[PDB]
Formats: sequence, C-alpha cells, structure tokens
Amino acid sequence: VQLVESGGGLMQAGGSLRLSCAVSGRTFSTAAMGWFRQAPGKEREFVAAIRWSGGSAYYADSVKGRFTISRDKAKNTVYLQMNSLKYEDTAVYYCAQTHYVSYLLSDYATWPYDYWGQGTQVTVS
Amino acid sequence: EVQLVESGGGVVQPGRSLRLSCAASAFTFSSYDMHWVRQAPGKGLEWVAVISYDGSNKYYADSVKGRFTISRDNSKNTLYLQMNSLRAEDTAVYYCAKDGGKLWVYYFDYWGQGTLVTVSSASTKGPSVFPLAPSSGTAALGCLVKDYFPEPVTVSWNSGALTSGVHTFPAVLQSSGLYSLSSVVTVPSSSLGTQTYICNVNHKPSNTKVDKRVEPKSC
Amino acid sequence: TNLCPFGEVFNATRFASVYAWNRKRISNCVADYSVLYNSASFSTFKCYGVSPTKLNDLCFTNVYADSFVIRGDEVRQIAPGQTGKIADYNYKLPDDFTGCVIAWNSNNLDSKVGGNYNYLYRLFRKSNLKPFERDISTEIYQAGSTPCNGVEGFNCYFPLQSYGFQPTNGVGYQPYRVVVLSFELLHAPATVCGK
Amino acid sequence: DIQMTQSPSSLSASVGDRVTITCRASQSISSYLNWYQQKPGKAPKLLIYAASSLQSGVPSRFSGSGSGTDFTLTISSLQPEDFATYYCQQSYSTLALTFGGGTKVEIKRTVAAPSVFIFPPSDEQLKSGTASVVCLLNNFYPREAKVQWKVDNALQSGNSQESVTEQDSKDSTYSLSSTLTLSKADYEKHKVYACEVTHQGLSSPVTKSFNRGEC
Ligand SMILES: *[C@@H]1O[C@H](CO)[C@@H](O)[C@H](O)[C@H]1NC(C)=O
Ligand SMILES: [Cl-]
Ligand SMILES: [Cl-]
Ligand SMILES: [Cl-]
Ligand SMILES: [Cl-]
Ligand SMILES: [Cl-]
Ligand SMILES: [Mg+2]
Repeated sequence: VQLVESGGGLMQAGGSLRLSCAVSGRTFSTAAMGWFRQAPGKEREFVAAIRWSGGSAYYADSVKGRFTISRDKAKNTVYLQMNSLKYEDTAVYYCAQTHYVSYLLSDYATWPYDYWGQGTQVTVS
Repeated sequence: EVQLVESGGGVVQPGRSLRLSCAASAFTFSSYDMHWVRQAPGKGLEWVAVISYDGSNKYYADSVKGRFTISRDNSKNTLYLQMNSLRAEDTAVYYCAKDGGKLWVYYFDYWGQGTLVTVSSASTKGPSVFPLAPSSGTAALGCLVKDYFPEPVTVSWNSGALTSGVHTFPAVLQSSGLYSLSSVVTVPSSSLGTQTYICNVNHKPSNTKVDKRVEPKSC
Repeated sequence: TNLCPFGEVFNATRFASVYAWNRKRISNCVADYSVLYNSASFSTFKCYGVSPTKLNDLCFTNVYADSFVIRGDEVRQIAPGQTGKIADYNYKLPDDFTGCVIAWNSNNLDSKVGGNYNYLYRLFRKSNLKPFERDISTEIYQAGSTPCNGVEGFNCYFPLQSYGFQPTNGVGYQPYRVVVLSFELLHAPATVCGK
Repeated sequence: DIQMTQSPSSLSASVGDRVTITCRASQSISSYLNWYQQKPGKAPKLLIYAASSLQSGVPSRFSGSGSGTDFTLTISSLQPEDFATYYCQQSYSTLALTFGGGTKVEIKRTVAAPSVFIFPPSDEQLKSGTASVVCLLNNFYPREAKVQWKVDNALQSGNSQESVTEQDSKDSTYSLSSTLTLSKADYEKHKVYACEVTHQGLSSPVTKSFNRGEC
C-alpha cells in the first residue's frame, strides 16, 4: 500500500498549485484520504480530507475557501487545489490513507491514518 | 404402556461429578430423540439437553453447556447424562422424556418419575428436636426439627396413634445449608395434663431416631 | 457426489459486513448436515421452527445460507423478535422464521494489531428493514431539519460505521462469523434433501 | 431469550366449572405451545401439544386454542382428578425450550379464619445458642395470608421464612409456619415478640404476642 506525492515546488504568493497523490496496492480498501502539512519549526497540522464514498470533504479553517480536495476513484488519486497561496502555506505536504469508516466526517481531522507518503515540498514566495 | 426409569441420583459436593441413567421400555427407543428435564425444589421445569435418535447430535442449554454431557446406548435401551462440575444451581429432580416426533419441533411425549440430585457442601447432620409448649377454644403444640441434612425426616405423633389434627410442614433450607422443619398438632384444651404427647422423629440418612416429651409451659 | 457446498460457506476465506450480508442459494444437492454435528468449534447454535436432529431426514425446496460478521453483544440479535442496531438496520429475521443461526468466535482471523476496520455496519436508517432485506445504500442520513444534499456536516452523517476489532478486545467486542440457514417449503419440487 | 408468562398465578374453582388458563409469550410462536399437568409429587403429563392437538389418552374435556402469543387451555367441565398445577411450554425456540410459571388449580371453598398460635423458643434450644420463634396459622383459605413479625414494635423482614402445606384432603384448608430464627444475643436485646396476621377472613389484623421470660 504505497502513497506517492507530486506537484509541489516553488510558487509566487497569490498563485495556484495542484498536488497529487498516487495509491497502489489494496486500492479498494480505501475509506478516506487526507492532506497534512508540517513546517520545520512547527508541528504537523491537518489540512483537508475527503471520504472515498460519496466524496464529501472536510477542510481546516486555515485553508477553507482557498483549498479544494478531490479524488478520482477509477484512477485512485487524491488532488489538492491550492489557490491564493500565502507565505504561511510553506510546508511539506503529506497525503494519508485509511480504511477506517467513521460516520462523522470531522473525525478524519484527528484520526491516525494507516499509510503516509514521503511528502512533497511546497514553498511560497 | 411406555415406561422410563431414572436412577443414579444422590447427594454430591460442588464441583464433583454424577452419572444419571434412564431405562426405556416397550417402545422403539433407538428411533426417537431423548431429552433430560430438571425441576428445582419448589421452582418450575427447565429443559436440559437433547440427543438424536442415533446418538450423533447433542444439544444443551446455555446453563449447562460445556458442563454436562448426554449420551445413549441403544443396545441397552438406556439414556445417560453425565453431570460434571456440579454447582448449587443444579440441585433439581431430573426427568427423561420421549420426544414423539409428530411435529417439526420438540415436545415431551412420556415422562419418567425422575431422580433427585442434590448439590450441597454440607455433611450429614442429625436433627435437633425441640418442643413447642402450648398455653391457656382449643390449643396447639408441636415439635421443631431444626438443623439437619439431607432430606427427608419422618415425623409421627404418639408412635402413630395421633393422626387427626396433625400438620407437618415442608422443610426450609436455611442459610446455614441445613434444613429446618415444623410439625404441630391441635388437641382440645381440656386434655392437656392427662394425655401424653411425644413426637417421633427419624432421620435415616443420619440414622437418628428421637422422641421428645412435649408438655405445657409451667409458671 | 453432488453434496451441498456448505464448506465454501462456512470455510470461506473472507466474510462480508452485516449491512451487505452475503446470501448463498442451496439447490439440487444432497444436504449433508454432519459438518454441523461434528464441529464442536461453534459458540452459538440456536434453531427456530425446526429441530436439527429431525433435519437430515427432511426435504426442502430451497435452503438459503446467509453469512456476515458481527460482535458478541450483537449475536443475540440474530433471532426473530429482536431489536437493536443489527436487527433493525442491518439484518432482520421474520417472526415466523424457520431455520438455524450459527456463530463462532473469529478473533484469530478478523482482527489486526492495528484494528480491522473492513467490517462495517449501518448506524442510521429512516425506517426498519423488512425481513430478509439487504440495504447497501450510502445516502447521507438526515438527522436534523436541514436537508442534506449528499453532503455531510451538521446533523448530516454517513450511515455506515466501522467495527473496531483488536486482539485485546473484550469477548463482547470480538468478531463473530454468523451463518444463518433458512428453510422454505413451497408447492414446488424439493431439490434439497438430507442424508 | 423467550419468557413464558402464565396467568393467573393461581385460581380457585369448584367441580364442573369452565376452567380457562392463559399462556402468553414474549414473542411470536406459530403454534408450538404445549400444555402439561403435574400432580404434587408425581411427574408431568402431556395434555396438549402444538396449540390445540389433544394427546392420545387424555379426556375430551381438555382443549387448547390460540395462535401467536396469546394461548388458552380450557377444561369444559372440571372433574376431581384435575386439581393440579398446569404448565405451558413453548417449542418455537427449538434449542432453548422454556416453560411457564404454572397455574395451580385449587379447590374452591368458603373462607376460613386462621387460628394463630405463637411459640417461644424452647429452653433446650437456648442452651445451644440459636433461638426460634414459631407462629402458626392453622386451617385457613385461601393461602393468601400475610405474616408480619414485629419485635419491640419494629417491623422485621428477612429474619424468618415460611412454609405452607398443600390444600387439606379433609376440609380443603392451608396452614403456615413462620420460623423467626436469630441468635441468643439478639434474643435478649429485645422483649416483645409479636406475630401480626392479615387474612381475607379477618375483619381486622390479629396479633399474638408475648414478652420474653414472663409466661
Ligand atoms: C472446514 O475446515 C475444517 C478444518 O479447518 C474441516 O474440519 C471441515 O470439514 C471443513 N468443512 C467442510 C464442509 O469440509
Ligand atoms: Cl486559479
Ligand atoms: Cl423393549
Ligand atoms: Cl441405532
Ligand atoms: Cl427462490
Ligand atoms: Cl412435584
Ligand atoms: Mg418452618
């Protein structure tokens, strides 16, 4: 069960960037995906998560309205649209996968996921 | 004419084992599912186990599962019930019953007379007999058979001469594990100094015979 | 030769969730029930409407084998006249059900060190299931006055919840694999007979 | 599990009356309800199996009915050999057969007033260490009789235990013996030992008491 991030890099403030995350292996055991970021001096913080079934999304308050998470079930890849990039968005963005099905979508903001990716660098200038 | 005869019941300490047996007659015993049914003293009926007619299926209640075992010997026309790890709850009168098989489900066609199985952690003790002196329109007196085990005790008044007006109550299992029993008799208040009243208590399990003088309180 | 495939139902490598319970149809085969008698590895064995001893000498038009996974506290709900999350929202047996319910502790197979969350169960439903109904819809449950347009949030919850099966779970919260055999007899030829 | 509620717990009727007993189940049983008879001491005897199928060798005056949860057993004309406790047993739960509580049918008679006698503990018993106070209710009907132990006007519950005889073969009356058991130290701590008795044939509760060591 592998997670492969891509799409990160340097970007001017106010611009837009699109992140990807490939899932391979037990691909029909996916319940929800989640994006996380961690600045070096700070701790990991939740960004956004989407349920595989139905497609409902839950966003952190710091990115609500600017970021958009999505997924293609056939291709098994979660996307993260990052419009209006701010200087505080600079962090290493990890995608996470879980097979836990919670009736409450907000639980995926604090639930420990199963697998994690190596992470992609995002730097805002 | 269908007969079932249980045997093997006795008095046993907790955690010990006992083996019951039923003896069928005058019907094809090996072509019927057989049951065991128990009844605690004073309580109701509680189904116990079931074995198939060929002795290949064995089913039990949740109260005895993994604790009892039911078997049968068709050649000897008998039904067995091995009772391992006996607890106090198992104290009951166990019956064997033919099924009938006229329905898709189990009913009880004919019942045996049952065998008594008592589970207790007390040794055989002799009864203590005490008088019940009357006072001063008739009067009543009796004897108190207290602290004994196990059942039963035979009580007669005046060596069997006193019959009418006698009441012998069922025993009651007090918290000590022993049994207490009351037996009284009502006589006319006139004949209280001439007629002698003596209760005859006999406890064969403990081999104890006792005769007690019962005379009115003096003051 | 044409023995009924009870082996692939009981000895199935993997089982389904209770909301999406799997049904196997048993037809045109001699029914050898001796796999239920010999195997003492069963925890719960209760029959209704029919007796297991007088079952190997009786024919049926069809036999249905329903299989799913629940926890110990819910095994008692797999019976006619029962209520609860499983009986009302996942698998309901009619009041005149005629069959047997079998279950055994599958903690060795359906448990992971990190918790096996592959077995789900329906948590909310607008109405109780009819007998032998299988609901697998994932419509967002509306619990409040605000209607959910397929989105989750305030009083808008996902209807399915995942079981938490760990090796150190209490016996009531350990997984159990249930097999429900149901017998029907219609005015049709009987293909399933015992032997 | 399936519980079988059987009402009434005990009914009073005379010979020739249309006796009817009700058996109610916690859930639905199609028609797998059975009726048994048990004389005191003797073994049970099957009367009705599967709601309303008469067993071979049972008189025609016995008849069952009912389907689902509310079942009935009816004796058209009662006969003397029919005074016994009748059970009902469901079968629909095959591997979990449960019985009802039972409905003992007693012989109906006129109301009898009980003769109450209270016996102090014998002097021979007090040497051993235990003390027993016996209160005797003799020849009453029906068996519904409350026995209340009072010690220094303090209601006592849990110290005693009762015992009742079956309906008498002569006058069809019951009898009760309440045995108040306690130690010696608990016996000298108090003085008044009473036995309040309430029975349907009593216009007012009757009390038989005695003070310790006065005679
Ligand atoms: C299922 O497997 C067990 C051994 O794991 C075996 O004893 C049993 O016979 C199998 N079931 C059938 C129907 O053969
Ligand atoms: Cl844009
Ligand atoms: Cl014979
Ligand atoms: Cl045989
Ligand atoms: Cl069909
Ligand atoms: Cl009896
Ligand atoms: Mg007594």
